[PDB]
Amino acid sequence: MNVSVNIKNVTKEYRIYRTNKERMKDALIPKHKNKTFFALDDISLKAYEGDVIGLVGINGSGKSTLSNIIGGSLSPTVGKVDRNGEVSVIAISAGLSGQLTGIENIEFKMLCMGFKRKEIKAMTPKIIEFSELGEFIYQPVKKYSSGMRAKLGFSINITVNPDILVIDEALSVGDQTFAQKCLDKIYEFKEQNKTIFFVSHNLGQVRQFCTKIAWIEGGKLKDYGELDDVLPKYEAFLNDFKKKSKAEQKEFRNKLDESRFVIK
Amino acid sequence: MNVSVNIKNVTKEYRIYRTNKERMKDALIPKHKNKTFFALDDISLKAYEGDVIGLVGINGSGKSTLSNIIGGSLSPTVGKVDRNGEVSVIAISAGLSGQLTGIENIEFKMLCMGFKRKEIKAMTPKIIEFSELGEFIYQPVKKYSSGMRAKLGFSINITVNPDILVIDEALSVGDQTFAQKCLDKIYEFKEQNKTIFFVSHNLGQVRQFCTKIAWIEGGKLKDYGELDDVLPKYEAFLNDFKKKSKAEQKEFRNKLDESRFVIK
Amino acid sequence: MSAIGTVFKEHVKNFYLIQRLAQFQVKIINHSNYLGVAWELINPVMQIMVYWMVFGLGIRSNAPIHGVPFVYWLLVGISMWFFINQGILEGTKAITQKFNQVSKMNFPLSIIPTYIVTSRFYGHLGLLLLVIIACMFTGIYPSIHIIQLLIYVPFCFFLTASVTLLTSTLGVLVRDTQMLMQAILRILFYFSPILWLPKNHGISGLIHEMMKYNPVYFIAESYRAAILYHEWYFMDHWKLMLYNFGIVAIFFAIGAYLHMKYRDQFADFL
Amino acid sequence: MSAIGTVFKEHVKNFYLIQRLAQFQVKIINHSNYLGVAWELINPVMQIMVYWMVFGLGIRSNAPIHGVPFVYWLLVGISMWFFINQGILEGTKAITQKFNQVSKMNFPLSIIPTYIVTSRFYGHLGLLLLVIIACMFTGIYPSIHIIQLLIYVPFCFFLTASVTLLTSTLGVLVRDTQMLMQAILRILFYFSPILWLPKNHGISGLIHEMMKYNPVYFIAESYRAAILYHEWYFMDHWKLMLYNFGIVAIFFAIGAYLHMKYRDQFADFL
Ligand SMILES: CCCCCCCCCCC(CCCCCCCCCC)(CO[C@@H]1O[C@H](CO)[C@@H](O[C@H]2O[C@H](CO)[C@@H](O)[C@H](O)[C@H]2O)[C@H](O)[C@H]1O)CO[C@@H]1O[C@H](CO)[C@@H](O[C@H]2O[C@H](CO)[C@@H](O)[C@H](O)[C@H]2O)[C@H](O)[C@H]1O
Ligand SMILES: CCCCCCCCCCC(CCCCCCCCCC)(CO[C@@H]1O[C@H](CO)[C@@H](O[C@H]2O[C@H](CO)[C@@H](O)[C@H](O)[C@H]2O)[C@H](O)[C@H]1O)CO[C@@H]1O[C@H](CO)[C@@H](O[C@H]2O[C@H](CO)[C@@H](O)[C@H](O)[C@H]2O)[C@H](O)[C@H]1O
Ligand SMILES: CCCCCCCCCCC(CCCCCCCCCC)(CO[C@@H]1O[C@H](CO)[C@@H](O[C@H]2O[C@H](CO)[C@@H](O)[C@H](O)[C@H]2O)[C@H](O)[C@H]1O)CO[C@@H]1O[C@H](CO)[C@@H](O[C@H]2O[C@H](CO)[C@@H](O)[C@H](O)[C@H]2O)[C@H](O)[C@H]1O
Ligand SMILES: Nc1ncnc2c1ncn2[C@@H]1O[C@H](COP(=O)(O)OP(=O)(O)OP(O)(O)=S)[C@@H](O)[C@H]1O
Ligand SMILES: Nc1ncnc2c1ncn2[C@@H]1O[C@H](COP(=O)(O)OP(=O)(O)OP(O)(O)=S)[C@@H](O)[C@H]1O
Ligand SMILES: [Mg+2]
Ligand SMILES: [Mg+2]
Repeated sequence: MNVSVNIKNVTKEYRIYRTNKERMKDALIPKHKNKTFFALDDISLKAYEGDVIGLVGINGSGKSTLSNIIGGSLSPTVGKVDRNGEVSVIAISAGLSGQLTGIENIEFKMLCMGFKRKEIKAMTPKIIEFSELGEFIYQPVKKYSSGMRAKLGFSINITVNPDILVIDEALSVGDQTFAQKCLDKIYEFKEQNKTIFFVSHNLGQVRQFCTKIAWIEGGKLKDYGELDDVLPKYEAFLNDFKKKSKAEQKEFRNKLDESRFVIK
Repeated sequence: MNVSVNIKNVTKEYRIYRTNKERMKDALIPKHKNKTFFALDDISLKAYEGDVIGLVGINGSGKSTLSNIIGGSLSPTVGKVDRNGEVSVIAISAGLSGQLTGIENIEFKMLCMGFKRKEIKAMTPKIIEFSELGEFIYQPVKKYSSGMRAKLGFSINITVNPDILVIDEALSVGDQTFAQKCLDKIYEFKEQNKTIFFVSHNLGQVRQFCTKIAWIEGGKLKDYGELDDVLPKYEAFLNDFKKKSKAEQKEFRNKLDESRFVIK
Repeated sequence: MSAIGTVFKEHVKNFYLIQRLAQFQVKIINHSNYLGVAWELINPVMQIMVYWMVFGLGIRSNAPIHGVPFVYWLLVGISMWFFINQGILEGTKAITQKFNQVSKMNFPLSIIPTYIVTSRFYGHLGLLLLVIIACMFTGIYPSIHIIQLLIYVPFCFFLTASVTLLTSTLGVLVRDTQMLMQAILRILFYFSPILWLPKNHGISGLIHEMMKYNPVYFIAESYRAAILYHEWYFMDHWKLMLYNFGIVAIFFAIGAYLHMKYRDQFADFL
Repeated sequence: MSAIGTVFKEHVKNFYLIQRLAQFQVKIINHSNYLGVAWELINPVMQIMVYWMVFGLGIRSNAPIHGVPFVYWLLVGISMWFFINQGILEGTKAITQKFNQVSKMNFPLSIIPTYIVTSRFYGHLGLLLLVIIACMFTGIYPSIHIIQLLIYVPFCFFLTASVTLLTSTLGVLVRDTQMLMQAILRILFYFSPILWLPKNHGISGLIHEMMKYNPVYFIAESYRAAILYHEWYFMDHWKLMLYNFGIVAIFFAIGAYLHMKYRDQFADFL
């Protein structure tokens, strides 16, 4: 009943250049007209506490732009985001250095997330136990496999305790023997009534995890509502798209991209 | 009936150090004894023409090491790989530069794969048409979304014509509307009777794509044979692993890692 | 005025964070070396040997300066240079290559060039300790005048940090700014008292008078007076110290305002 | 002997590939600049102004050398330096940051430091053209002696490429080697005829005689004789040219052997 995230009329615009001469004229002339791309265009949705919201849409729709705007990394060109509570983003690799050993990466990434010295010293061993790396935790991260690096990054990233959580493209990580622990940890995050924003193309995890769907189409919020109301319509759009010809799909893509570009 | 890839007794060993003092003693002393890790241990399998071989196993098994040894990037410590034919690896991002525009990346990546000037000028437009990037093909790659970068990298990477193909972790790329074209292109690669090595954890794509399974467990070839013979046993191992306790799983991991480490 | 208090408070509750991230950066840039983090000591010493072979033997034939042999005179003067040059060079681009790894975390963004500077300040402190120990081997022993280093070494750190705080924000807004620093640092190097004194060579009314506006002139002269000459440097050069403090305050003020104005938009310029 | 033929053949069937990858590298390192790829021209010119302010006005008060004013004398001498320094610095680490992007492709691995060197050779050619045009504005016009540049500029490119081919392989095997290059290049810079001539200043029997073993001395002197002095440089300095050709051949031979021995194992050292 209490609003945790309030997005009001958020627009993200990017100036589009082909040469350095165009970039320099836009910088130096106060009323220069240039091509502008709308990554987002007047997004208005409000999130309550305990809402698990899935961000669906085709490639280049603007869901990572909206997720970065919610997470605070990116500023809106226009509009405001009001967040009641702390925001954490689960991105496994942002603090991981190949040069540092796995034990060193846990402290460096944890320091960069804002944990204190006593907290890092307290919860390093269960991060080591969760990662299941064994003897390679004293080895440099550039010597890891991709699944080992993903497991270590997820084990560091899962220890946050925010009010608003943002997850991008991965509920789970690793092989089949490791994914269930990740699902249990994410479901434990869901169990303590936190606002979770999920950005993925895996519609099975979206259906089994989320409670609300925000459909983004061409920089705009196409639909927002309950999962059983909005997700069948996105699935119907997805099956309707494959039954068109190549000319019809190109016409749809061109009509989508026509409104997103403007000279101003 | 003709052997395309012949792997005979391939072993990959890595020296393991904790301090710089140990690394310096190993470098400077002719008979220094040190901890050695077996990434691979006496691998012997031979591939015929038209074989589609799936490399399965848990994280850190050594399947990327075997795939890089087959692809020529990594040298065996012991043993020999004999390849009849050219080898190409589908890794989408290896030549992609954020600073370069998508049109510039296609030429730079294609030059680095070894294509000639007339070939690059000939097949640039169908790469642009396959990528479906639209107006963003003249924009820098650092301004792309992750799906757009993946689509461009796949569109450049799919144009090779080898005798032996190595695919790592991705048959498809992009959203649901783009994955079917990737599946059609990979199946077209399968249709011209090429030896394909597939490394993935997605067992559905492995079952629907591969004809032979190479199971790697702890740096060793656990089983090699037909898909219907070997893949149910790997699936049985996978379901047997989740029904153990945490102590039993730790004991299995420790027993696996005990044989892989040796002082020599 | 709120920008000054904001940057100051983000620097004072994150002192341990700055030190630990600087130690991690030192370990990161020296990871594949066989000698490890000793190269932060070895490479300035080799450059010192090159500069003494050129500017000591080739120019003045290793003649003493002010009753001190030239090797120790140059050794005290060049000790802070490598830190200043490396900190200004690396921390101008610090937000350019370090913003994206801390963008999604709640991080104090103004301390990134400060820990990049502190990663070179560690090697500066080690080199200064070796320089004092090497000066002990001739007959120049630490007197009571060496406690001025407790003022002068933090001043060198704060000058480098303020210049770096301004130039990191300017580098994100205009990348061309990082290209300017190569010529700017050579201007700061050669127009200084570190390799020569233009009193026994040429014109003092123009070359030596304009060298006073360089902060490097004060830092090299102050270390030499603290370590070699055994004099209180602030009795005769208090106006120069006040000018240098004003330069540091102006750099900190302009850098703190620019960072607070563009910090939300950094993803846009990157 | 097979290593020489292998590296030579990989360089001669990939000439267009080297040129196009060098152009792409030039566009990559100058992408976020407002001025674009003009900084490869602008930054050496600013450094030239700094070096003329210091070593021309401060040292010799802009006195002419050999009937030529000092600005054009320094301008012809320092033209190849920035290319040599930048190519040796960047291409020592070229396989360290460029092997992984071409490891899974069938690529000629010996041309990676060569295109890294050629990316600086483009700016060297532009700077040399501007230097000749600037020398036209005084009264020094191109005579028949300027066709020696067709020998001397490729010699500078081949020296940089051979040294870079050796030092790139050594940098992958020992990372410490890249740390050595900072002192080595300052030795090559200051012990040369680019900023000064030790004939009217100090000792010629030791300083000037040992400067002949530097390849930089031949390259600066040869460009000056081709451009400024209007003389055939190989009539009086053929032994120095033979010594420099032997140095280039020795560097190419040792670099080509080491690269062929470790190229399969590069993933191990990286
Ligand atoms: C050798 C090379 C030579 C060429 C160099 C030319 C470069 C000049 C660049 C100018 C620059 C650098 C600061 C200058 C240096 C610091 C000065 C002190 C230095 C002393 C040592 C200053 O731009 C500043 O931008 C501020 C914006 O808040 C603005 O504030 C006030 O402005 C108005 C009232 O004037 C008032 O309306 C506003 O509300 C105020 O807030 C400042 O007045 C303005 O100076 C940055 O330009 C900025 O770039 C931004 C992102 O690309 C861009 O925003 C984006 O918006 C969309 C995305 O979100 C999207 O559409 C575009 O991506 C882009 O539009 C800004 O529009 C642009 O301006
Ligand atoms: C300031 C810092 C000071 C400290 C610096 C100390 C650094 C010294 C390092 C020594 C070094 C650099 C070359 C030296 C520079 C070039 C010289 C010329 C320079 C002139 C300008 C030369 O090592 C060379 O290795 C060759 C290996 O083929 C070897 O060849 C012959 O050797 C035998 C007959 O002698 C004969 O048995 C062999 O068959 C021959 O082929 C050469 O004789 C040997 O010199 C490299 O060390 C190598 O590193 C390799 C990968 O880490 C390592 O292989 C790995 O194998 C497994 C993985 O696959 C795994 O187990 C390990 O990962 C590692 O074991 C090698 O074992 C090691 O040796
Ligand atoms: C890779 C290493 C190689 C190095 C390359 C070689 C280059 C070296 C340059 C040398 C230099 C640079 C000064 C440094 C400036 C620093 C500030 C710059 C700052 C700008 C940011 C140092 O020369 C110095 O300057 C004075 C010049 O003599 C001299 O001063 C004295 O003057 C008082 C009388 O006037 C005297 O009574 C008193 O004792 C001092 O006060 C100093 O003692 C002398 O050391 C310039 O001096 C040049 O060199 C010679 C010096 O001898 C000189 O030649 C000749 O001099 C005598 C006939 O005239 C003859 O007897 C010499 O035999 C012969 O040599 C040149 O004509 C001169 O132009
Ligand atoms: N800095 C930028 N400048 C210009 N366009 C940008 C920039 N960053 C992103 N875009 C464009 O913004 C659009 C949407 O961005 P994203 O949010 O990353 O896409 P997306 O909806 O997440 O789609 P995905 O990641 O492939 S599922 C795309 O067309 C991008 O090319
Ligand atoms: N340079 C290296 N030095 C030491 N160990 C290494 C090195 N490269 C890889 N390894 C180890 O070799 C083992 C197997 O490597 P990989 O082939 O990448 O693993 P993997 O079988 O592909 O498992 P994945 O990628 O998580 S499904 C792992 O334990 C790695 O840590
Ligand atoms: Mg892998
Ligand atoms: Mg995305």
